[PDB]
Formats: sequence, structure tokens, C-alpha cells
Amino acid sequence: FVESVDEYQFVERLLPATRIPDPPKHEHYPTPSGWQPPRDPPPNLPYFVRRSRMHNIPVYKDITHGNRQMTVIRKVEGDIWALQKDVEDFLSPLLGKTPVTQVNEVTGTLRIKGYFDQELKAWLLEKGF
Amino acid sequence: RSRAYTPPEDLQSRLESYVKEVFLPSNWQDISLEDSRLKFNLLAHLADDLGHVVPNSRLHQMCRVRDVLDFYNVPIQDRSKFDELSASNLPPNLKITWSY
Amino acid sequence: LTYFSARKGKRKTVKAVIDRFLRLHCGLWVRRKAGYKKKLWKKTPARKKRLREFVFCNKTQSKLLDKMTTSFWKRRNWYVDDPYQKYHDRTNLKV
Amino acid sequence: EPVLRKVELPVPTHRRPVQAWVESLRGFEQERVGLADLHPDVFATAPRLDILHQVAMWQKNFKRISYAKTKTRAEVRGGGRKPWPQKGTGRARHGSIRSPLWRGGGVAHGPRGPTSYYYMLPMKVRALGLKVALTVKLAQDDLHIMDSLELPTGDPQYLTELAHYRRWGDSVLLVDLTHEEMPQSIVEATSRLKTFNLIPAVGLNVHSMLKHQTLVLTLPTVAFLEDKLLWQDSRYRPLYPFSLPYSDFP
Amino acid sequence: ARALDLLRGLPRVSLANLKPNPGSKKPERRPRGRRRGRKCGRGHKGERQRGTRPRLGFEGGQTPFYIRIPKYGFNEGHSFRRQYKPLSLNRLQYLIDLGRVDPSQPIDLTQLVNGRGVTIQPLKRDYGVQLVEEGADTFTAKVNIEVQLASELAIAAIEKNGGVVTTAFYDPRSLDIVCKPVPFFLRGQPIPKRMLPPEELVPYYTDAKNRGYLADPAKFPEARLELARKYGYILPDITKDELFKMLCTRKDPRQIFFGLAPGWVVNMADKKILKPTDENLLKYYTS
Amino acid sequence: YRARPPPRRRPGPRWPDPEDLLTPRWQLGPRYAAKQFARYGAASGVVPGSLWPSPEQLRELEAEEREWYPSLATMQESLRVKQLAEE
Amino acid sequence: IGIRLTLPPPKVVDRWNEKRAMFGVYDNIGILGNFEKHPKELIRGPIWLRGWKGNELQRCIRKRKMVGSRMFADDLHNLNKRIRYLYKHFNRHGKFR
Repeated sequence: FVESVDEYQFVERLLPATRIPDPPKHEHYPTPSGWQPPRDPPPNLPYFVRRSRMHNIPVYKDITHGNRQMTVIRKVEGDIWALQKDVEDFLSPLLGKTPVTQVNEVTGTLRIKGYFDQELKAWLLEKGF
Repeated sequence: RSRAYTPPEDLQSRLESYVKEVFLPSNWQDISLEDSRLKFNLLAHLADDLGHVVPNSRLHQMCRVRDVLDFYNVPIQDRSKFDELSASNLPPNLKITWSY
Repeated sequence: LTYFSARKGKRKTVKAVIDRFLRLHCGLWVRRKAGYKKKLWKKTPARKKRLREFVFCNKTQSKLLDKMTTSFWKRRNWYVDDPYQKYHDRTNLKV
Repeated sequence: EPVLRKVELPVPTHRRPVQAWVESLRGFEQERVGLADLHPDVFATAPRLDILHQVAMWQKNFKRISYAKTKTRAEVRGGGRKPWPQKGTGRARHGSIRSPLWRGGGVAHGPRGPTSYYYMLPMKVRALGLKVALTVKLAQDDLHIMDSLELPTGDPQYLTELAHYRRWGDSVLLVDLTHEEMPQSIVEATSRLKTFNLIPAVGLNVHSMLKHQTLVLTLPTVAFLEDKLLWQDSRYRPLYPFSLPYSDFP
Repeated sequence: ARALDLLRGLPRVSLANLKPNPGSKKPERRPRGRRRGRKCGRGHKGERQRGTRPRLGFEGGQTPFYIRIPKYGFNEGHSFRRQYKPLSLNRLQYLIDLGRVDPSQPIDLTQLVNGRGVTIQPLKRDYGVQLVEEGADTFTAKVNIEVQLASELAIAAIEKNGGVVTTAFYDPRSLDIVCKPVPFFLRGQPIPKRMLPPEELVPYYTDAKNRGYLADPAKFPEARLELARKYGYILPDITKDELFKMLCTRKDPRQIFFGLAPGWVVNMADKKILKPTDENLLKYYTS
Repeated sequence: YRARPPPRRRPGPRWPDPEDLLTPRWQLGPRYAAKQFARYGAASGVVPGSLWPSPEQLRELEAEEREWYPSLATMQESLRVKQLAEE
Repeated sequence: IGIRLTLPPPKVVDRWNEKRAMFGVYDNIGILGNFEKHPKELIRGPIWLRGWKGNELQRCIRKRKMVGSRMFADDLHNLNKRIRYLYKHFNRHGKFR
């Protein structure tokens, strides 16, 4: 009425994974999508900006009230005020005036007024974050 | 036992002697102890001789032997504020009493 | 509307709305004009064209209607070839 | 003979590993027998005492079932008839003897039924709460490690005297790995006392360790905590609860 | 590690010291005082004051605005209109690069979801994925992809780099089993056999110009060549490559998983698969 | 104060005896038994053959399939007929 | 007059009792217990709100449909009356609508 066989490997191909896997290497970065791993040994600046659980640069667009455009540089740790100096210097010649910043050294985060997400993603890339 | 500790001057020389037992290369004050076994040996010797063991929250700040020397050159006044207020040679018109 | 159903204890929709208005996921509500299949024999041709055009809803109307339905109807819906899906998003929006 | 340790999991390449002594209990005057390193992002996280507070208030108000009931206007006996006609007397109009005004009546807005105050914080916030609590317990010279919660004999006087000799505090929270492995010596010596609390490692919490002033883990327990609490970071969006089988999880 | 240095001095953290963040707890308003409550906000004596004003939508007895305007079926059959969660080529390339969906093996829907690349709700009528033309250029991968609908630009982008696309239909129950295979194996049931499309979809999955799983396989190459000579890229001839055996693998209709037959019971407690060995059953499932 | 032994799932299959009138109806049919086997296997579970449809159950299932789930020979024929009629 | 004249006997609270010395032990049985359990299933109390929160109306509906066939007659009549009233109130009374 029944027979017990062992070709269970296919079943084991269906069980998902919990841990994100460390992505595999490439002979020429960036990959076609745009990824670029974090430079090793780490860049020498006072601060650091960790990368997300699936390896992107933590710059995040944001909105409130339907007209407060904002950006958030999130997983900083170190002299965040150094990072405020850096980002203010970098953004000044783009807008035409210094950007209105808000630092939060408790959460280790920073934020800026006005959509600059892709600019800062590229900017933190070429510093080695 | 008590906490109070004041840095002996000969401590300086003592440190080097202890380092000699567990390391010959000069510039000795800038030895790096990231090898954990040697760090344990040195710190245990300093603790058992000088009667003052490094705190857990300060054991990572000191990665170079210069930091061991720097930490051991700070004193600790193991006394409540009663004793320091009393020892501050108060003016004639001030009297403090402490019911303990 | 019923803010708490007696059998489950959830909100409820005014089904007079679902058969009257269409949800564009950005927030807009599009409807039809009133008078568009009635007495089309004395309405001048320009009036016919106007009454045949779809039309949006004022802000208070949109908020009222959003209150009159639940969270199922305010949902990103990926239909196969719906003729409205290019309107489910705004672009070049300047407050 | 020295007893060492190395961080098992990966360490990010811009943080050295923190370290802490490994003090035994086989004798009174035997601390600093060993030296262990601990992973940075479970014993060196940013302080974030606010998240600590959120977790403590979650642990207070989520088991809480308030058993308070007060008979409303309709469940206090009697009360049908009008006590007296409407227009006849100059007396104030009243349509029941149990309205909230009248003595012995009901309560207009009182505790209704057995209420639950249950809410669940995202599990990453609770993992981060354990991280913060351990980090703060280490930065304040309060956290201690031990190779094994072993004693020579079971008298509570020994444990209390030892806790007095090393200036631990007034209350110690000893943590061991599994409830079935704790040696009989510590079990005996700690059942009697009030301020010395054993815990199998499955049951740390913000409240249990903020209550106490000394958190005495073990080498197995720090390995365990590192494993689970780090696993809470670098984990996938969950497809279904982890009670069910997963390829790589257990 | 400066904050820990500060904490080394400050007194012990305990439950007497903690506080919320400055801004979380907006303070509570209760009607007591000359400001908060004398009429407690309810206004003068009216019908707002007593709490009894007409249900939401009323308009003072003119015809309600949501009843003047006509009734057109913008949402007529919406409960049964089929839905499809897009999987743009940008997103497929992304998931290929970071190692989340392995492209050596076939990319089924179980793999797209066990890499958490696209999540499709079986309920709410989402039947499956759909490849879409977005960032077709910059797509570069040898991927054997099975989806539930496709656009010919996407088949161009996937075949041009030497790939096989085969559209495939799943039923609601079949889909709910595909997305979440482990909980289904926890139900104890034997695997069902997935069912052929409804009437109005069979033209879609039997024509080779949509890479159907029920079209004539001998009608593929002329379609592929027509596409290649429509988008100006030279079609690669697959059968040389080392991975042909993977790009030739394909589960046949009436099958959900690859190495598993409709009718097998998946015992996960001791790692076994149980099979039915009675003639009537084995003819029922194999059909 | 050795804390209380930690809570656990009851280690084994739950077989509620069918005498007591409190055993909920859903915890007595075959569905629950199938779930018990799927979870804990034949280690402490049931006789395996019960998982598949019984012969009369099979016959009614096949009747349902034959009624509502046509074959694409039939479906293609229906499409061709409708196409000719529309044309 | 609304004030007393003798201090009450000073209550002794043993802050290091059993049930105060463990408040929260196993309150993280999931994040570090292989997720076998859930804190939901550690909280004792009524069968109809072991791990659930709602307003009064929803709470009484749950009490009815989950234990409203074992509860005494007069209590059950009070409960049905309470549902009727809270329905009327929540659905026809208030400032916001």
C-alpha cells in the first residue's frame, strides 16, 4: 500500500534559508545592477557607515506632511559631527546654500532636507562605504 | 580588602621588568599586546604585585603597553565625600557632622 | 457607516461607494458625471462630451470616501490589463 | 593555568573585540584566572537606554490582566420603576433608583471586565534590548564572567561572603546554560538566599538584570547569547514562523 | 566607545533611572479645569454636543453626494480579476548578483520566494509572477526562468543572453503550495496535481509566441528566431553550453515540484518520501 | 532561588482520548492525525496508509474532477467552436 | 471630615520576594529559545484574552463567542445587553463622524 524511498534531496532544495548569504565575488565590480562591496581594509575617516543586512548603503528617502522631503543617513557610528561637516561641504555647491541638517548622535543617525538620496549613495560609495 | 591605590614611582621600572619576563626589543613602551595570552600574563603579574586589577570596562582601551603605564599612573581616592570635605581644611565658620 | 461590526468587531464599507467610485492608489478618486445616460436628446453636443468624461473628486470628497471604505480597497492592485494602471501613480508632483 | 576564548561569529572589520576577565568560584581569592573576548555588537553597542526603557515597560505591561469589574447601571439589582411621577412633586426628576447619581447605584465609567494590555514589540527591538542591557552592565564594571558556577560547598554564607569580598553588590543574577546542568552545589547554595538568583540561560531579560546589580554569566552563556542575539541581525525577512523547519536555522 | 566611558562614571542604570525618549509620550488630555473642560470641547447645546448627529455621509436631507453620481462598474468583477506581482529585470539582476536566487539551478517560483525576491499573496487572487520590461538593457545572466506570464521584450532580454523562458500556470491551491512548501509538508496531505488553465487562458499557454508550457515544443525555434531578427541580436545556439542539461529540465503540467510526483507524502521527521503503490491511486494522480 | 523549569512544548504527540465530551470536534477526525504524522512522523504517529484517499473517497473525488476540471482536448474544442461561431 | 488622624500601620513590602525576584524570567522564551514557544503562551488568565487586546465591545463579543455557552444565565443576559448597548454607543454616539 506504501513504500519508503529516500530521494529526499529535492525536498531539501525547497527549504528556505534564514541567514542572508554573503554575496559571491566578481572579477570586475560593479556588477550589472550597481552593487560595489565595502572596501577592505576599511577607509580611514573618523566615522563609519555600516551597510544594511543585504548590503546597500544606508541612505534612505523619506517624506512627511506630503511636502517635507527628507533623507536619512542611518547606521553611522563615530564622530557623526565629522559626517555633518563632510555632507554639508559636499551638498553646499549643489543646492546653492547650506542644507538644513539634523544630527542624532543617540541613534547614530543623520538627516537632511530635500531629496538627495542617489547623490549621497554615490558619494558614500566612492569614500569606500 | 581596600581599594585605595597611589602610584609608586618604582612602578615605572617594575613594569619594564615584568615585560622582560614575558617578551628584548627596545621601544618597549609601544609593545602591542593583542596576543591575548601575553596580555593576561602581564596584567596578572601587575595585579598580584601592585594590588590593583584593571576594570572590565577599561581592558579594551589599553591595547599598547603605554596604556598600561598610563592607567597605572592615575590615583584612586577610595573615600566618601565626607572624608574629602573634612580633609579640605574648612574655614573657621563651618562645621560638618556625619551620623555614621 | 458601522465603526464596529456586531459579529466580528471591525469596520465596514459603504457599498454604495464601491459601485460608484474608483480608487487610484495615489489617493485620487475618479467617478462619472451625473446626467450622462439620461435625456441625451436635448443636451447640446458639447454638454454630451462633458457629461461623458470621467472626473476626479475634490479633497473633502476624497477624505470622506476614504473613511467610508476599509483598508482592502486602498490597496496596490496588480491587474493584468486594467486600463487605469498608468494612473495608479503620480509623477513630477510639486506639492 | 590560563583559560582563553575567541569570538566565534564574524566581527565587522572596523571594531576590535571587547574583553573581560574570567573569574572562578572554586576559591575565595581566585579572580582573573583566564581572559575572554566578547563580540562587539552584543557587549559594545551604543547605549540606547531609551530602548532599554521600552523593553522594561513591555515586560511590565504585557502579562497584565486587570481583574477589575464594577456593576454598571444595568447590573445592579432592582431599578425598573420610576421612583415617582414626573411633573407632580417639586422633587428632581429621576427614572431609576440605580443611576450613577444615587447612592448604591452604578458607576458611569468604571473598570469594565477583565482587561488585557497586551502588545508585542518587534523581536529585533527585544534582541537590541538584551544587547543594550549587557553593554551597560559591562561598561559599569558590573558584568562578570566565570568558567563554571561551581562551589566547594553549599552553605549560603560562602556565596554571600564571596559576593562581599569582591564588591559585587547587593543582588547577584547568576546565569547558567541549561536548567538540567546546573551543579547541585550552586542549586543548594542559591535556593535559600533572596538576592542571589540562578537563571538557566534561556531566561535573561531586561527587567531581571536591571533589578539586580551584578550579572554573572559563564563562558557557555556568553557564547549562547552571542549566537542568538547576533542571529537576530543578518536574518531574512521571515516567510513563516521559526517554529516550523528551516534549512539553516536550528 | 565614548558613551561607555561616560557611563563608567554616571551611577548605575536601574529601573529608577530609565525614561522614555523626549517626544514619544504626548501628554494626556482630560476635561478638568477652566480650559480643558467646561464644555470639554463638545461645543454649545446642539446635536453635536449630545453625541447624536447623523451617520457618516449624511448631508442634511439633500441627496447624499455619494448617491447623486451614477453607478458604473469600476470594480465589477474585481474579486475574480486575476492579479500578478511584477518581477522587473532590474530586480532579477539584483537578486542574481547578491547571491539570493541561485542561477545554476532552475529559477522556479519556490526559488524566487525562498530568496525573498518577490512575495505573492496566494489569497487576494495573485496567481503568480510576471517578468516586465524594465532595465532590460544591463540584464546579463544565464537564467532558466519559469513565470506565470511574460512580455515579449522580457523573453528577448532573457533569451538574448542564452536563456530559456517557459511560462507556466498554477492554480490557487497549487500556488499556495508553491510559495510555502514546508507548511504544506506539515499538513500531512499527499501532494496534489496542478490543474490546467481555465478556458480563457488556454490560447495564452498553448501558443509558442508566449513561451507556453503547453505549446508545441517544435514551434519554439521559429518564434525565437523571429524575435531575434526583430530586436537585432544574434540568437545563441544553446546546445553547446555546459548548462544545457539545466536549461533543458522542465517540470511537466500536473507537477508542482521538480523531483516529486503528485501523490507522494513528504515525511520530514525522518527524511523520507512515501509513495502510493495501488493501481487505482497511481492512475488517479498520474492524470 | 532557582527559577522554575522553563516552559516547553509537551514532548510528544497529543492523542486526546475520545471518551470525554470536551475533546473538541476538530481534534478527532483524520485531518488532525495527518498533521500529527507530518509533524512528528512515524516516530510516535499513525499507520501511514491512512493519509491517502479511501476508495469511495477517491471515487467521489474523481467525480468532482470529471465534473469541473475538463481536459484541454475538450477545452480546445470548446474554444474552436466558439471561435467559428463568432467569426 | 475628609482626613484621618492616625497614620496607618506601615506596610512591609518585601521587594525581594519570589514573585518579584523573577518578574520577566522567560519573558524572552522566543528570541533565545529556538522559537519553540511564544510569550503569548506564558501569560495566565482568562481563556478569551490569553494574548489579545481590544476595546470593551470586542472583548465582550469574544467572551460571548468563546465562553458564552458555559456562563450562567443571568450573566449571559447581562452580557448580551452590554453588547447591545455598546453597539448602539460606538456606532451612533460621539463627536467624530
